[PDB]
Amino acid sequence: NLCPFGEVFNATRFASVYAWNRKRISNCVADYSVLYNSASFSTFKCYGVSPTKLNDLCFTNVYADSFVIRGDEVRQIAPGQTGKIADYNYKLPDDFTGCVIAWNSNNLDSKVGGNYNYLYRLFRKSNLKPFERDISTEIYQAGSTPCNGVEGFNCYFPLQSYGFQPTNGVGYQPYRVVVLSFELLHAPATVCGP
Amino acid sequence: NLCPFGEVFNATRFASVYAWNRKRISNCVADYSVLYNSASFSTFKCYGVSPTKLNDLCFTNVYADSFVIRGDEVRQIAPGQTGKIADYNYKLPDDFTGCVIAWNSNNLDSKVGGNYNYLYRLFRKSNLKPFERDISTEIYQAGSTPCNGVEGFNCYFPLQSYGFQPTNGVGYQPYRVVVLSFELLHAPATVCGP
Amino acid sequence: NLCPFGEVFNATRFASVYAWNRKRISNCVADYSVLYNSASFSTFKCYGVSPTKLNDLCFTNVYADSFVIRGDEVRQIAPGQTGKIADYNYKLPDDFTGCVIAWNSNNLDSKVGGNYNYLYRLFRKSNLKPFERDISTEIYQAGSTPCNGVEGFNCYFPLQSYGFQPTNGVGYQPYRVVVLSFELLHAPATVCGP
Amino acid sequence: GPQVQLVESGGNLVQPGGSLRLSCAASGGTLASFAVGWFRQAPGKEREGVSCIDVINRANYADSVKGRFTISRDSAKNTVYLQMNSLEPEDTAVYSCAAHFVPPGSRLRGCLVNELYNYWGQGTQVTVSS
Amino acid sequence: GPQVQLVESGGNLVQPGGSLRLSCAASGGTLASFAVGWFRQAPGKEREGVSCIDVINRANYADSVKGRFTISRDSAKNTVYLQMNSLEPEDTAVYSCAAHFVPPGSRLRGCLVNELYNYWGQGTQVTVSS
Amino acid sequence: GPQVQLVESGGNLVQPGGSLRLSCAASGGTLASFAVGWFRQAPGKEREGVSCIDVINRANYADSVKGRFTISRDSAKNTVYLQMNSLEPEDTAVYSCAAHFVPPGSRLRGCLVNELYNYWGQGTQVTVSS
Repeated sequence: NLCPFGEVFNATRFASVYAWNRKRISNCVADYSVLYNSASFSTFKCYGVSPTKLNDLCFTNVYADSFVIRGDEVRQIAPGQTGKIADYNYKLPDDFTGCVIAWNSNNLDSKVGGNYNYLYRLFRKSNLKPFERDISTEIYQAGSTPCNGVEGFNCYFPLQSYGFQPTNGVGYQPYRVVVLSFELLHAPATVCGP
Repeated sequence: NLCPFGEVFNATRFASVYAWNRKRISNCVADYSVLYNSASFSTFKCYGVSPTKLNDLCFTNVYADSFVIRGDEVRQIAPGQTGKIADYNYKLPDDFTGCVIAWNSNNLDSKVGGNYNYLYRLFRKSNLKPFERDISTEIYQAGSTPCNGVEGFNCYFPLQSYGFQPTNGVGYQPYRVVVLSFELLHAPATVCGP
Repeated sequence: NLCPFGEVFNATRFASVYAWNRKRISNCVADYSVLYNSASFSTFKCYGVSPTKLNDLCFTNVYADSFVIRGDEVRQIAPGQTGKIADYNYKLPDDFTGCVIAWNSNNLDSKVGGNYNYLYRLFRKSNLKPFERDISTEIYQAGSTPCNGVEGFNCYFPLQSYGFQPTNGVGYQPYRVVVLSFELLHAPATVCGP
Repeated sequence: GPQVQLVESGGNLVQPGGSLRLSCAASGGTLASFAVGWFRQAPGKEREGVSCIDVINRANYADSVKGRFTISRDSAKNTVYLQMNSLEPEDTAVYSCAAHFVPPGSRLRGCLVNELYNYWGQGTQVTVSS
Repeated sequence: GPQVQLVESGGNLVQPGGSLRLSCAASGGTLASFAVGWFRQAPGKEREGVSCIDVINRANYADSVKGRFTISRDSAKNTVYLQMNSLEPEDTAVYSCAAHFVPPGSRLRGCLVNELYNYWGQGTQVTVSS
Repeated sequence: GPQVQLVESGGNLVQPGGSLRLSCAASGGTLASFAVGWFRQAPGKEREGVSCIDVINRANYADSVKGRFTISRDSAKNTVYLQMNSLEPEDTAVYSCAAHFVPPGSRLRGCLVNELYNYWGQGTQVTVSS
């Protein structure tokens, strides 16, 4: 009983970071041999778990949050980090047990005319709790007077496009990120591995 | 404190199968006598429970799922089944404990010109987990060429209309289905009956 | 370590009563004597509990329901009440446990031309169960001929606009209402008094 | 959208015998709370009511358009439609939308006898010519 | 909407060499279950098919509009568009929309050889003049 | 789609003194990130700017249209509107929409630089005549 990790990583398209997609993974035998075969992960950062012994570990449930950001922002997909991505789109908890994995997707998510389909939340009055998804598009209030849903001066739409051209600098290029959150309970583990 | 079974069976509108409706039934008296009296049921199959003892059993919670499908598809509303409905629209677990009730609704859901308002999902990249629900309208990649949110060759809209006309074969007439799901937990029961 | 009621009371936007908003309150100390400090409250009525004992009670969960209604309709936000709001929009149980808080909001939710953005449900086939929420827009069948989703004679859109003008009588002026429902289950308490 | 506003659509240059459907999309509230009436102003003539509809969806038409026009309601889109059939050059006018609120008790405001509306759209032009 | 209904939009008075995108919005079901065809009727001439699209989104065009028109599908909006480029006065006509249901077994009902459609719109008028 | 596209709508044949609200709908991204400008092009003359809006929603108007036209944003519909009032025969032109991406590091970008507009619609025809 395999795990559809070739569905999360080898997905044709990924979600926008403000609406990061999440997959439920359990009832399978997880293989990290596929991860060893891969040779294009720019980031390979594991928190509170072994990046080696995970083939021996067992967990109750596994969650794979997948989204797309730019290389400058992959720094923020980390516990205790701040910025536009961590505060308003995808926040990681400090007690994060799992790994974040990203890779350069300029061959897929960049077009010569500029790919603007990947969005990100630019404005929010509060900050997101860990693993919180905000898909609202309310008119953000940036000035004194309320907006009543009308766009104008200091009353802005909260979302923004990224603009992914191939000729961009490495810092401003699309980076698909997949955050594997290893959840273990007081319930016997359903995800294990060989 | 009667369980609102009439709200489920005698509803004016029924959901499309891909967006199947669900009402939780808890903390009430389930009088299944109303289902015993009716003679209009074309299908009445209970699994893991005796159909004649419903008035004598207690459950933690009951769920009533309701939708509309064709006649030749009511057989897919059973545990262990396959097909477009069972795989892509509404899926029962193998250990299902409940009853599947269905009846012909040609006089309600068929129109002379043809009623096309009931939809079903025709394509999906993977099969549904039991009781999963997919209401997305993302363009389905039928081939290996990406779609990028555009319909074309091998890039199909995943939903489809039924086409219910009163002169159709009985296998293509509209049937209203109610799936009762008896939840058995290691807890005090809240739905019992007379 | 103190319950953030300000997110609920001092919020800039309030939901329509038919689509009433709900926010959960947990993992904090609820000082209700500090909440009662706002002398702007025209209605602060608790049911099933003594108001002075509030700072000496613990509950499993507390829910904050907020919405906007007319002035003379606040009398319906109480156990055992009937009317358009109690029957079709927001319904408290007979054995309700919590407080109903309300204040005149004519300065915020009224415009000189008339604010019609706050809605309410006018027709419904049955009354609401306690804490039931109906945001559907099914064409209400007032006559005997079915509507099939088409508005016409005896086939009415179920929702209706209020119409808040600052020169209305105090009973037709907008009021904002917060209900703090106190829930006791067989689970650890998350809200307590100081 | 704090204030109620109406916007018309569907205007076009058409031929005699053709047909048009005009839309009246409302904003800032439920149009199902409002009586809606359609008007037309031809060049040189006075403004003329053509069709209206109650909040209980009773329709009425001017004698000059009876049997040819149909007013209808689609409150799911906050819209009231006006289907115009068998258009003649005398129909050439600016067709404008108009609304006024109806309180639930006074559920009779709306009939074309109540031809004093509070909110107005900018109008859409229908030109019928060969 | 218990019955399928098609509504065309986008008709305008344009100039020779201009462009237009006509929309065919469907109500009462998914237009993705239907082969959609575009027809035009000029004054004095017969009704003439110009373009159609399969349910597998194969497009066909009349020889008079090939290379200038593009039919495309937007089922998310229950719509089929007709992009008209390089308009000429001969393109002046009422452009109507038509559809017919395609059951899942017979996934060939659609090609312009299947020019017998069951549902129709009232058509939108396109006038090309200097 | 994979690339940003713009489509204009709302053009019509209107009368002197009439009103019109054009629309500029966007695809392939959120229009809130793009500076949008409206352009008109009378036949036999070079296209001239009409109005434009910042990403922070500051408006600019050509002198010929200031006092009559109103540009506004509606990113909920991914749209920029152009409300035209008191139309006169000199306003007859194809009204085109244009877009230009403003990065979040250049948010105070002035709206008036015409030479930066990278994406263009096909234009909707507005004809003002008696």
